[PDB]
Amino acid sequence: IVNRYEKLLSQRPEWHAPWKLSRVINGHLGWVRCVAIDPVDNEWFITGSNDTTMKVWDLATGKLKTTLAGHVMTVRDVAVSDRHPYLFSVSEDKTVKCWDLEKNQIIRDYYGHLSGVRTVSIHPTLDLIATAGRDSVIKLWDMRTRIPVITLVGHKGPINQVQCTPVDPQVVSSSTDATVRLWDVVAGKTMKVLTHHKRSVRATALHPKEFSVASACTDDIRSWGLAEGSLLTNFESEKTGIINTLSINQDDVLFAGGDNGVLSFYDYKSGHKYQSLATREMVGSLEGERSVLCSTFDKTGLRLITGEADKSIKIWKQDETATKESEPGLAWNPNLS
Amino acid sequence: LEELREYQRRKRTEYEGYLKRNRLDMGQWIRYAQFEIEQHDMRRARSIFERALLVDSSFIPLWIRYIDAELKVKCINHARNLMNRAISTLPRVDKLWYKYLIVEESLNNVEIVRSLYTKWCSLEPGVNAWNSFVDFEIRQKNWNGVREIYSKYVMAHPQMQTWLKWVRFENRHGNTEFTRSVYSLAIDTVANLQNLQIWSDMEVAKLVNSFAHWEAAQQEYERSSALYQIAIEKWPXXXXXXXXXXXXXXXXXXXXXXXXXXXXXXXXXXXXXXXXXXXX
Amino acid sequence: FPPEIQYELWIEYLEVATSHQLSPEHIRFLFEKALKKTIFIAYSVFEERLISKSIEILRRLQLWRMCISKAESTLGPSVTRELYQECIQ
Amino acid sequence: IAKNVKLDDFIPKRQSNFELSV
Amino acid sequence: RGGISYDQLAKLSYEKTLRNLATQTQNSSKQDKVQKDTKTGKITIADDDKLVNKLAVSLQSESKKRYEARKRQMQNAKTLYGVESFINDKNKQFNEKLSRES
Repeated sequence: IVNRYEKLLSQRPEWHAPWKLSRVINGHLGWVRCVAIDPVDNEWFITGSNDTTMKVWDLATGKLKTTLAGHVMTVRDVAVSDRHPYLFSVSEDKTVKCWDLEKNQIIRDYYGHLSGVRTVSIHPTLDLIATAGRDSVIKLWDMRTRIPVITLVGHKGPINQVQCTPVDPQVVSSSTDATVRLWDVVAGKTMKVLTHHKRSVRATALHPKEFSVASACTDDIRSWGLAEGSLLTNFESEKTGIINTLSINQDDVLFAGGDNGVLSFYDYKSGHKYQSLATREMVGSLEGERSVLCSTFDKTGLRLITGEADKSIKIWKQDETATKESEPGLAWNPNLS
Repeated sequence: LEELREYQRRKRTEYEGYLKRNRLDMGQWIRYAQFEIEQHDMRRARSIFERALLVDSSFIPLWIRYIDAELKVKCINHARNLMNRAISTLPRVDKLWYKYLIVEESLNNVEIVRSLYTKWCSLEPGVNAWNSFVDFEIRQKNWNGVREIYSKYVMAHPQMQTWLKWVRFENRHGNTEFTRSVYSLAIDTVANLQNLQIWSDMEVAKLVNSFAHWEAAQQEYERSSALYQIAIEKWPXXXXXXXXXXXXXXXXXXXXXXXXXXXXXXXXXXXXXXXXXXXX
Repeated sequence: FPPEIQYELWIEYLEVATSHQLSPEHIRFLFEKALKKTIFIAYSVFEERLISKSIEILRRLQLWRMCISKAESTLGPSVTRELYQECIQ
Repeated sequence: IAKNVKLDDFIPKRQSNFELSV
Repeated sequence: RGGISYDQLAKLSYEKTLRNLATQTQNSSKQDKVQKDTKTGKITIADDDKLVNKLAVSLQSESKKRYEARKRQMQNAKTLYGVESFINDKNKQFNEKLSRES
């Protein structure tokens, strides 16, 4: 078996370029909880906030377009539809509100969560919504009639995150009981349970192509192949915890933001960490306020947007020089257990 | 009996009311599950523990206690079937295995633990776990078994310090050939292991000594000389090597500076003098 | 017998072997093996008759301090004033 | 015990090869 | 110096009970199967009534001992420290935890 681990030095994974800080956008009165980008045109992005607003930022120039009020408590998660001109926002005030983009007003409230709802996922093909929160369940809403059609009972604790996939398991959910469940919605029961995490799973991201899912915990970032549900890879991590956010670029780049401010880029295929950064917090902030609460890659995949606990948005750009002049990353040491 | 009946009833109102409110706080479950035991009713108590496994199954004090109440009254195949559910739920754990192993000791059945350690080794647990399996066969014999134990055991930890316990104990068998057999295999396997593995720590001064002192027990002058040459090959009247070991160590002493290197030049030159004369 | 009984062997072994050959490197190595208090004194007594090297060895408790200072004075006065600064700590 | 868990389950699939096709 | 993880501890206790058991065996020396139904897969294992009673008695006995020793630490714990002011037992107990925090 280790004869293979002798050959496991033959891969030498996939060089990638280093990431650097292009621009910093202030302008939010609270923390920036969540970020979503225009799925079609990469023209602008939306930003949840502690201060209850949402602001639409112009992506090219970083200027501000319009602000969207309408929640009385923080806005935890945000989704913008590929197929619709709709913005779905969700808050800690137990409410899930649609936003018709053409007129920029509220359209449809979705009612019937018990307590705060921290996540929204739009099903790709079905005109459904998936939301979940401290209530420990997922509700699948008919987007047109605002009916909580299907309620997926499951995790024994608050659900942190929710994803949607077109084929089987259509709903991936990750709660604080350290279980990532893969749901069968038509039968309303769990297809497969992934227990390998030690503690609460605070972030999950879907790969734009490969059809797999990444999960995160304190020290551990795993991956999982959907369908079967098998473990695929692991990601090498020294104690980086807490992992708040994962995002996957088209290029097999995997970003993991921390609560220590340390940004950690990986290589999705290998599980190698090819860089680490630390944000420079802000002028008058505290060392406690240096962290990363969200993230995304735009559709091109060359620019990363992460809102941070210092009330700032930072757009992280990939270096054009790069290659192997001096890129070389943390340089591939496969330590053993 | 009403001096009893209303006692049991009033208690079951108070305990459930609290657990009704707090699903968590296992401290109450075990207490209340203990109350129904001391009433000599196993049916209720088993329900309580089973009710309390739903709340949290990762809490081992609950798991352990619910082994006790089964063992104390000696309900065997329950505390037996339970251990099917117990260690298949939390297979990593330490305490759950040993409490299942050590309770199988007092039942005198070594066939069970033989197959227990089969799986518990198949799971590749780690140091302290394996050592209980190798040392258990010291209680038993399995001298043909124990050799195959370390067969798999250094497949789980392909590291040198575990080989040290193989070469240690395989002498204690009282067979020199079986012991020697793997040193030539330590030539073949380790070198093929280590050289093709960049780098898992294998060849250290402590491995070469394991070859060395082996031949001292068999009193071989040549088979030691093979080692030095074979080792020094792959490293990164009879007082000749006394000078060679001293002179190499003298030059081996690092010398940063001018006077430090010139001080060392006095040492190795005297060593060369007393004992490539042009290149020195 | 390791660092206990081995000392009981070793003190006589040193006094004798030094008495015999009286080659630097071999006996130097022998003190090296040996080292793992009086050993320092035998060894130092050997080295003086490289010197500085010995001074470094003594550099490497009150009575010990007193001696080093003596040998350094033997190499000339200047060091001795220097030695005390080391001595205070 | 027996039928519930397997050694492979713990082990990841990709670690051996980085070219596996999902 | 030091704390011990719940693994090593488990091992140590395992060894302790092994020794105790071996002593019961030696002193006992001094004083002197598997069937599975075809209908259901239910397995049955022959048992000696002795050593099972001995087991139950061992567990109960050790529980008694532990409970008692902890109880004695209860007793001494409260009677030793009378220095600072205290309103109730619970206060004194907490402030002894403050002594542990030092």
